[PDB]
Amino acid sequence: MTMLADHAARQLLDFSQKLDINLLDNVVNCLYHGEGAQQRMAQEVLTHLKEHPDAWTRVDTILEFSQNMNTKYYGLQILENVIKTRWKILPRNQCEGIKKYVVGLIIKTSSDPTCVEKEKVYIGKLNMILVQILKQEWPKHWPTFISDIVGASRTSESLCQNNMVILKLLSEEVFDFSSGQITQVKSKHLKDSMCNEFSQIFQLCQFVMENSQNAPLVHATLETLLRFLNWIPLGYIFETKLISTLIYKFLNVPMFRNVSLKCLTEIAGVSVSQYEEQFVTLFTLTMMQLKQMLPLNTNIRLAYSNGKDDEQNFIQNLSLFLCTFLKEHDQLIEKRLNLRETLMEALHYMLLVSEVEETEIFKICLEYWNHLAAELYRESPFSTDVPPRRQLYLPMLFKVRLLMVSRMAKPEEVLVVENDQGEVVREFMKDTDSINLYKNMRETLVYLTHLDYVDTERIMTEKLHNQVNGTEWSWKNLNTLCWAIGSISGAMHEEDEKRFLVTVIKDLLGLCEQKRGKDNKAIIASNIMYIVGQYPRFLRAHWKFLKTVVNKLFEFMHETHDGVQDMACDTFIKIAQKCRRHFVQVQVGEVMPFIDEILNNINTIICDLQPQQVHTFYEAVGYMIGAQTDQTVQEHLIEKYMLLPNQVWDSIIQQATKNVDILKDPETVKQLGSILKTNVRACKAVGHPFVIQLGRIYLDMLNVYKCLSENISAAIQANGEMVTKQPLIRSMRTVKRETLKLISGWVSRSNDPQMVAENFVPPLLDAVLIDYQRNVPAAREPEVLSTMAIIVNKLGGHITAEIPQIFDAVFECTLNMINKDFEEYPEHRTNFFLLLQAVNSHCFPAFLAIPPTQFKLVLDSIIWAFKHTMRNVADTGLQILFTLLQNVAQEEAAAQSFYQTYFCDILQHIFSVVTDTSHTAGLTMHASILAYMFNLVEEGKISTSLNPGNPVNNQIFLQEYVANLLKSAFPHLQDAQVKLFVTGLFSLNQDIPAFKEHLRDFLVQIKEFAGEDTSDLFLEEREIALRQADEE
Amino acid sequence: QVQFKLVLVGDGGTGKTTFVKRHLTGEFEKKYVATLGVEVHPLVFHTNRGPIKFNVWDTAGLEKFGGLRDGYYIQAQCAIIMFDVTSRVTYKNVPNWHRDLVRVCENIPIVLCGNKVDIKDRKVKAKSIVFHRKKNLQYYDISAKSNYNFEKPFLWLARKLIGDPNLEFVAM
Amino acid sequence: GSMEELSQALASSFSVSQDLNSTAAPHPRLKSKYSSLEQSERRRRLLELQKSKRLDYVNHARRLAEDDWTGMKLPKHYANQLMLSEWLIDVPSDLGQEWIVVVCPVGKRALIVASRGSTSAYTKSGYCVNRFSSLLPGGNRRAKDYTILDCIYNEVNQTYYVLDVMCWRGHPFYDCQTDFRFYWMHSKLPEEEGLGEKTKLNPFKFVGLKNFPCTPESLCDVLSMDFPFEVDGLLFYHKQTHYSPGSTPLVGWLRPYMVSDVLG
Amino acid sequence: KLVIWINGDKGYNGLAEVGKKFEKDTGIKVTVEHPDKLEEKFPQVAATGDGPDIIFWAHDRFGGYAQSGLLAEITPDKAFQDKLYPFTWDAVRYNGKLIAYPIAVESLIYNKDLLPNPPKTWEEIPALDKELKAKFNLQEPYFTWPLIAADGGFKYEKYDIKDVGGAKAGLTFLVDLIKNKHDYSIAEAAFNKGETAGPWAWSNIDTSKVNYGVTVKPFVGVLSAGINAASPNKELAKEFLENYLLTDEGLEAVNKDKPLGAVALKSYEEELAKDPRIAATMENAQKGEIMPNIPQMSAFWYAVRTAVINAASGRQTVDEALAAAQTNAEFSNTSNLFGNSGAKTFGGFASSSFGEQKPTGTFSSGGPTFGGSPGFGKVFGEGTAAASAGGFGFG
Ligand SMILES: Nc1nc2c(ncn2[C@@H]2O[C@H](COP(=O)(O)OP(=O)(O)OP(=O)(O)O)[C@@H](O)[C@H]2O)c(=O)[nH]1
Ligand SMILES: OC[C@H]1O[C@H](O[C@H]2[C@H](O)[C@@H](O)[C@@H](O)O[C@@H]2CO)[C@H](O)[C@@H](O)[C@@H]1O
Ligand code: PRO
Ligand code: PRO
Ligand SMILES: [Mg+2]
Repeated sequence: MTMLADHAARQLLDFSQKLDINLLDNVVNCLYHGEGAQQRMAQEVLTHLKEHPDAWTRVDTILEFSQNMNTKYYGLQILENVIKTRWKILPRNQCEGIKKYVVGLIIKTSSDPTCVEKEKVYIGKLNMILVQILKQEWPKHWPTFISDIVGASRTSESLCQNNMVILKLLSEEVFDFSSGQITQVKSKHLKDSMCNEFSQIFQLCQFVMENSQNAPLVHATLETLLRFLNWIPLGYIFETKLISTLIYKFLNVPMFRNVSLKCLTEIAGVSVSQYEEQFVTLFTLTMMQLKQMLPLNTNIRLAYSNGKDDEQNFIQNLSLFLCTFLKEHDQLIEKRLNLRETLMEALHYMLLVSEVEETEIFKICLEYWNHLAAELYRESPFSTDVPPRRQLYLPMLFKVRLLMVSRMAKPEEVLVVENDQGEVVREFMKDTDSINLYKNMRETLVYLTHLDYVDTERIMTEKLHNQVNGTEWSWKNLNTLCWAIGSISGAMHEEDEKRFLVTVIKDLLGLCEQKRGKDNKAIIASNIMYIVGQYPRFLRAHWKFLKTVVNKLFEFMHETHDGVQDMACDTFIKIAQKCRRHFVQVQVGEVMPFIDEILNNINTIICDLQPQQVHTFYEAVGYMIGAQTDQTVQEHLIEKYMLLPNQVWDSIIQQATKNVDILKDPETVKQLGSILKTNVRACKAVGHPFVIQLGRIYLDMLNVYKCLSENISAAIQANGEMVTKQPLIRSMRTVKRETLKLISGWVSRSNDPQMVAENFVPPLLDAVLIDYQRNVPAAREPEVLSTMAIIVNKLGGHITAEIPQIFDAVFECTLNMINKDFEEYPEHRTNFFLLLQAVNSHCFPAFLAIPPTQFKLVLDSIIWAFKHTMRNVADTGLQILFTLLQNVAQEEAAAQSFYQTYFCDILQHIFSVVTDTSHTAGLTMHASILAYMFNLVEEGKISTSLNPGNPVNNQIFLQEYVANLLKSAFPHLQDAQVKLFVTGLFSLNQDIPAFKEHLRDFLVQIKEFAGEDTSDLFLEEREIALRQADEE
Repeated sequence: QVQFKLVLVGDGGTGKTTFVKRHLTGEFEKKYVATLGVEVHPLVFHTNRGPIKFNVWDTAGLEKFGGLRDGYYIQAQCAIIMFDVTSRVTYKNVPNWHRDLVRVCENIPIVLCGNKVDIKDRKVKAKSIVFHRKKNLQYYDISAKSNYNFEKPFLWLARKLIGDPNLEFVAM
Repeated sequence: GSMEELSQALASSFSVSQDLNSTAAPHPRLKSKYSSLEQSERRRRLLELQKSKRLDYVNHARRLAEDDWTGMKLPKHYANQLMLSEWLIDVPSDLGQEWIVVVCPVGKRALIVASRGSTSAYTKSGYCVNRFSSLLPGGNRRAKDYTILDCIYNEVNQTYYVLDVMCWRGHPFYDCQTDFRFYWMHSKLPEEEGLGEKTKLNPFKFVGLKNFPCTPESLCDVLSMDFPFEVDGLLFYHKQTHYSPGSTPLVGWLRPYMVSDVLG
Repeated sequence: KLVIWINGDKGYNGLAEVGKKFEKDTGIKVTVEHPDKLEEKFPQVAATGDGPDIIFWAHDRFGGYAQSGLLAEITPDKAFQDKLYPFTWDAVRYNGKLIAYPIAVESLIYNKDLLPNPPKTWEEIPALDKELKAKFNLQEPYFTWPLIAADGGFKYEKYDIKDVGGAKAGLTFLVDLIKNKHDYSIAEAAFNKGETAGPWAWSNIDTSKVNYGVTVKPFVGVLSAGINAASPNKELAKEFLENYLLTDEGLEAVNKDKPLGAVALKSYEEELAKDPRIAATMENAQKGEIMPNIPQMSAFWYAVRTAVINAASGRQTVDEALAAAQTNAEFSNTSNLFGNSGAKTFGGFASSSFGEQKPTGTFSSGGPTFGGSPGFGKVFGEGTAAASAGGFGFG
C-alpha cells in the first residue's frame, strides 16, 4: 500500500544525502521479475516516485551510476514527465543542462556501433526524450537544429542512422500523433516548420539511399521515409528519382523488400491527376521486381503456409500494394494495350494470393474483387454488344466467380452461450467480421451473376456434378456450394431461377438417395433444406411443393440424428416468415388452410423436439397466425395455438391456488419458465393481437411473479448474497425475467396506447414496481427499470399522469443503491438512467408537475450519470441533460426560473467533467451542450443572474464567472489562456467541431505548466480564427 | 517454465480485465472497476505439445491511472491491443497504443481484438476495422460475455511463439 | 410436370433414417419406397434372430448408467436407445393370442436413466431434457442401484408414464420378452410406495402403463373405457419380442379412430 | 444511544438498574424497551434501518440472524473469554465467529403445600390429580418439550437437517393428560396464589410466597446479547456488555430483581453454586440438551408450537401433526398467499414523494458526490555527456 510506497519513495527522494542506486535497481528488478506482493509494492513505489515534482533532479545520477537498462529507462520516464509538463517553469540553466546531457548522451551512444548490442530499447527512449525537448523548444530556442543534425549526419554512419530514427520520431509526433497532445495552433506551427526545413533532410535521405552500403542505416532511412511519405509534398515523391531508387535498388533485396514495398504502397495510394505516367512507371517497375521474388509459378497458399514471418508479411504487403494501386488507378493501365501482360500478371497475382488460407489476406483481396465487380456492374448491368472494361477482364472473371463459389463463407453464425442463469441457449450473432465477410462475398458474387447468368449457373451445376461423382465430395465442400447457391437468391429472373432450382434440388435429392450412411444423408438433407428456405419466391409460386416441403420438415422433426431437427426447425421458421400468407389463405385443392392442420397436429409434430426447438416452432407458427387478418378467425387461431401451454399453466396456477409452496418446487418453476418462454416467442411473432392470450394469463402471471420475487427476496435475507448462485433461485429469476420480457415485448408491438394505459399498466404498479421497492437490494431485478422505460417510450402522453407514482416505487430506493460509488450495481445504473431518459424524452410535463425539491434530486441524478466512468451511463446522462435543456426551452413559463436556478451549477459540473481526461469520450456531447447553453446566453435568457443586473449583463457575467471558476480550479493557468478559452466559448457556439477542438486545446493546456509570461499560445492566429468563426 | 510475457493494452472500459478474469475463474464481471497501473495474472493453457503459461500484464487504459505506461512493455514477448466495437473512440485510439507498444517491442506478435461484439448496437463496423492490415497485426472479433472467439487470440499467439501453426488447446 | 416430378420425388424418397413405415411420417395409406405392406415375414425373421442373442446387454446398461464408452446392430451414447414401432398395416392373424396392446397417453417420449444420485430424461435424439431426483433406484442421493426405463412424459399430469423397462437395479431386460417385462415392471412399480406420488425426493410421478390382450372383445373394451390422460394412440407389442432399440415391426402403432377399421 | 430490546417476563427492570450505572459514567442513555415479540421484529426491522443496538433472547434465533449479516461480529480480548465458560462460548459460536456474548443458562416449579414428594417420572403424576381436584404453559413449544424428548427426541453426527424426529410417545401421553384433566396467565395464576401443584419466574413467588423448590428433559437456552451490525454503536455496545453487564455488579443487579439462574461468569457462578435451585437447574442440563444455533431452528419452533395446540383440542391429532412437523424441517418464510393481486387492489394504499404539494409554484427552495458541487545549486548535467553536449552542429 501507499505506506511502504511512501516510505521507500521518501527514502529515495529525501535529497539530504547520496541516492541509493542499489535500492532503486532492486525495486525496479522487483517490478520486472518480482511476485505479486513484491511486484505490487515495487509498482506502487515507482509510480509514486515518478509523480514527485523533484524526482527529475535525481535522473542524471540514475543515468550516471545505474548499471541495468531498466532503471535507466525508468529515469528517462521521470525526465519525460518534467519535460512534458513543467519544462517552461524550470530554472532555465537546468533546462539547458538537460538539453546538453541528453543530446550529449545520444551522441556518445549513437556514435557507437555497439548501440545494437547496447540497449536499442533504451536508445529509442533517449531519442524520444530529445523529441520531447524539441517539441517544447523548437525552433524558437533551437533554430539551427535541423541544419545541425543534417550536417552531423555526414560525420558518422551510425550517428546518421540514429539521426534518421530521431527525425522519424519527430515526424510521428508532429504529423501523426499531434492531436490530443499538442494544441492546434502549435501543431500547425511545427508542421509548417518541418515542411519548410524538409528539402534539407530529403537531400540527406537521397544521399544516404543513393550512396550508402550500410544496411542498418539504409533500413532506418527507409523506415523514416515511410512516415515522411505520410506527410511530405508530392513533388519530392513524383518528381525525383525516389520511386525508381526504391524499385531498382531496394525492392528486390530481401532485407529491404518489405519496407520498400510499404513505401511503394503509400505512394500508390495517392490520387492525383498530374502524375499519370509516374504512376504507370511505378506499376510496371514494381511488377517487374515482384516477379523476381515471388514468381507467378509459386503456390502462394503453400508459400504463405510454410513461410516465415517476413515471407508472410511480404505476401500481405503485396496484396495491399496491388489492391491499393488497382483500386485507385485501374483506369490508367486499362487504356494502355502495351500493359496487358502486366495487368493480367497483377490480377494473376491476386488470384494466387486469394487461395491463401488466412482471413485477413482474403478480406484484402475480396475488397478488390468487390471493387472490380461493382465497377463492371455500374458500367453495364446486363449479361453476356460487349462493354469495353468488361471485355478487358473477360479472360479472368469466371475465375473470380469460381473463387466466390468455392470459398463462400458461412451465411449465419450460431453460438452456444450460457445465460446469466444456467440455461445454454443458441445465440445468433447479428453483426460480426465473419458475417460481414459473407455479405461481401455474396455481394461480389451477385454482381458477377448479373454480368453472366449462364456462367454462374454453369459453375454451380458443375460443382454439384462434382459432388455427385465424388470428385470434390466433402461435407465442407457441399456446404460451401449450397451456401453460394443460396447466396445468389433473387439475382436471376424467376423463370430462370425456377428452371435452375428444379435441377439443383432434383440432383441433390438424387445425391441424398445415392450416398450411403446416415451422416452423409443428414448433411445433404440439411443443405437441401437450406437452399429451399433461401428461395421463398419459388415456394410461393408452387403450393403443392411448399406443402410437401413443410410436411418433410415435420417428418424430420423426429429424426434422431443431431442437426436434422435443428435444421428442420430453423428452415421452418424461415419458410414461415417468408411464406406466412400461404398458410392462412385457402390454397387451390385444399378445403382448409394449412394452419388449421398444423394446429390440429401440434403435439404429434413436436413430441421429439427439445424445449428450445419447440419455442422456435411456436414462433414460426406465430408468424402464420400473424398473417391472418380477420380478427375473429385470428382470435380463434391464437386460442388453439396456445392450448397446450395454457393447460400446464392452468394446472400450475390451480396447484398454487391450493398451495403457494409449489412455487418453491424446482421442476414447477422450470415448467413456468418454459411456458413463459413459449409465450414470449409466440408474442414476438403474433404481435398486438396476442393480447387475447396475454390478458388471459396476465394477472395470474403477475401473481406468480410477485410470489417468486418475494421468495427470492427472503432467500437473500436468510442466506445473504451467495444464495443467488444455486439452481433454484436461478430458475426463479428466470421466470421473473421472462415475465418482464413478455410484458415489454407485447407493449412494444401494441398499436393502442389507450387500452394499454388503462388496462395493463395499473396492475404493474403493485405487482412489480411496489414489489421492486419492497425487495431487498440484492433481490431487485434491474430488468424492471428497463421494461418500464420501454413502456414509457411506447406510451408517453398516455402514461404521463402515472409517472409520479412509478417514481414513488423505483426512483428513491434505486438511487440509494447507486450513489455511494460508481461501480456497484451496474445494470441498475444503466437501466435506471435509461428509464429516466425515457421519462424526460416522452413525459416531460411530469417534471413540470412534481415538487421542486424532488426535481433537484432528478437533476442531481442526471449530473451523477454523466460523472460516470462507465461509458454508456455517462453518454445517456449527457443526452438527457441536452434534451432536458431543450424541453425547458419549450416551456416558456418554467424556462427563466430553471435558468436562474441551475444554469451555473450545470455549467460548473460539466466543466469539471470536460477538464477531466477520463471523460473525453463524451466530448462531442459536451461541446454540443455548452455551445447550446452559451448560444442561449447571447439572446434567449431575459432574467439576470445577479442582483446588480445592470453592471452584470448576461454575457459579461458569464465571461467573468467562467474565467474566475477556471482560474481558481486551475491556478497554474495564465489570464490570457483563460480569457481566450472563454471568448472561444462564445465565438464557436455555432461551430461544434471547432468547439470540440477548442475543448481539446484547453484540455492540453491545463495539463502543463506554462507559468509566467511565456506566450506560445499564438494569440494572433487563435483570435483570428475565433474572429472568422464569429463572422459566420 | 515455457512461459511468455503478454502485455494487454487498450482504452478504459474496453474489456481487458474482464477478459483475463473470465479466462481465469470462468465468471463474467458486470462492474467496471478500473485497473490501476498494472495487474499481472499467470494464465495457463494446455496444448497438444504440453502446457504453456501466459503472464498477462493487464494494464490500465485510463490516462489518469496509466502508471508506468510503456515501462510495463519492457521484455514483453507478445501483445493484445483491445478496443470496444460499441465505442468508436476506443478504436481511433488503437494507433496510440500500437505506437507506444512497438516502440518498446520492435518485433513481437500482436493481436487486435474488437470486444463486446455481443452488444447489438455495433458502432465500429467490421468494414471500418483495417488498422492491423498495414501493421501486419492479427485481428479478432471477440466477446468476453457471450464467449465469442474467446481463445483465438491466445491460440494465435501461442502458435506464433512456439512456431507450431497446428498447435491446439486441450481440456486439461 | 417437372415440378410434379420434383414434389413427388421429394415426398417419396427423401429420408435420412430410412426406416420402413415410419411413425415420423403419416400413415402410408395416403407411396414411399419406405412404405411396405410386408411386415409379416419380417416379424418372423426378426424373432428368429433374437433367439440366438449375440450382443452384450449388461455392459451396455453399465455404459448408460456410468457414461463410459470404449472400442469401435446396436447404438451408443443416449441417442437411439428406444424401441420404435412401425405403422400397423399388415395385421398378424395370430393377434389375439400373441400380441399385447398398450394405450399410449399424449406426451413426449423419454429415455429414463436413474443412477449415481439422480435421474435424467432423454429424447430419442439423445438430448438430456431434464435432471431430477427420483424414488427410482439410483435416482436418489441415497452408486450401484441403476435403472433404465422407457417412458412417455405427460406434462398435464406431470407424470412419466412407464411404457417399458430395460434395466432395474443392475439387471438388464433387453434379454427378456415383452410380456415378462410388463409383468416385472408392473410388479416392481406399485410396490415402491411414494414413487407414484409427488414427494420432495420425487417430484415426478412414475406410473406403469396398463397393457391388454387383443381379443376382439378386449379391444372393444379398451376402446370404450376411460383413461386418466388424453389417449394419443395404441401400441401393439408382440409378446416374445426382446427390447431392440430402433425401428421394428415387432411392435405396431395406430391412431384410436383407425382401430375401427382393423377387424373390430 | 443504546436502545435495548428484551423480554418482559425476565428482569427488564434490573437491566435498567445497570443502564443507570452506564448512563452515569458514560453520558449515554439506556432505554430498555420491551416491544411486541422481538424475535420476529428484529430481523424484519433491519430492512428499513430501524432496530435495537443489542438484543436479548436464547441462542436458537441468533443462527438465523448470523448468516444474514445482522449480528456484528464480536472479538473480545482473550482475557475476557477467561471470565465466561467455554461451552457457553460454543453456544454462541457460528462459523468459527462470535456473534453474541453468553449471558445466562435457563426447571420444575411446584407448590410444596400440595405436592411435597417428587415424582422421578411423568407416568405417576396424573393419578394424583383426582385427590386435589376432588378436594404450565400450553401454546409454546418451550414449555411442552420436557416429555417430548424423554422417550426419544436435527441430529448431531454438525446438525444434519435431513435427519429430524419417539416424539410420539412423549406427546400423546401429555395429550391424554389434557383430555382427562389430570395458558400463560391462566396456569401461572394458579401457581402464584397456591391453587395448583424456566428460572424466569422465581422472584414473582414473593408477595403470595408459595413454598418453592426445584426438583428433577428441557431446552438449555443460553440467554445472549447480540450486537447489531447496522448500528453505529458497535464499539460502545461491547463497552456496555463487557465492562458494565458481565461483571460482579451488573449480573448481580440483574439477578436481584429477577434471577438469571446459571450464568456464564466464573466469578459470579461459583458464588451461586451453593444455591439449591441453581445447582439443580444445571442438573436439568445434565440430562437435558444444548439448543442448536442455526437458521433451520425457527421453523422447527413454530411447528412444535402448532402440533401441540390442536393435539389437545382442535382439528388435528398428534401423529397426524408429527407427520407434518417431521416435514417442517431453506427459507423459513417468504410469501404466504398466492391470490394477493385482488387483496392489494382493494386495500387502503399509502402515498409517496412525487405525489404531494405543488410544482409550478416554486422551482428553487433552500438546501465526486451526489448532490455535491463539482470537483475538478547544480545544473542537471555534468560529466562526459554534458561536455560532449556541444551540439550535433558545431560553431
Ligand atoms: N456486453 C459486453 N460487455 C462487456 C464485455 N466485456 C466487458 N464488458 C463490460 O465492460 C466493462 C469492462 O470493464 P474492464 O474489463 O474492467 O475494463 P478495462 O478494459 O480493464 O478498463 P481499465 O481497467 O480502465 O483498463 C465491464 O463493466 C464489463 O461488464 C463483452 O464482451 N460484452
Ligand atoms: O475427425 C473428424 C473429421 O470429420 C469431419 O470431416 C470429414 C469427415 O470425417 C469425412 O468422413 C468426410 O465426410 O469429409 C468431412 C469433411 O468435413 C470433420 O468436419 C473434420 O473436422 C474432421 O477432420
Ligand atoms: O449451417 C448450415 O447452414 C449448414 C447446412 C448443413 C449443415 N450446416
Ligand atoms: O414417438 C413416440 O413415442 C410415439 C410412439 C408412437 C408414435 N409416437
Ligand atoms: Mg482494467
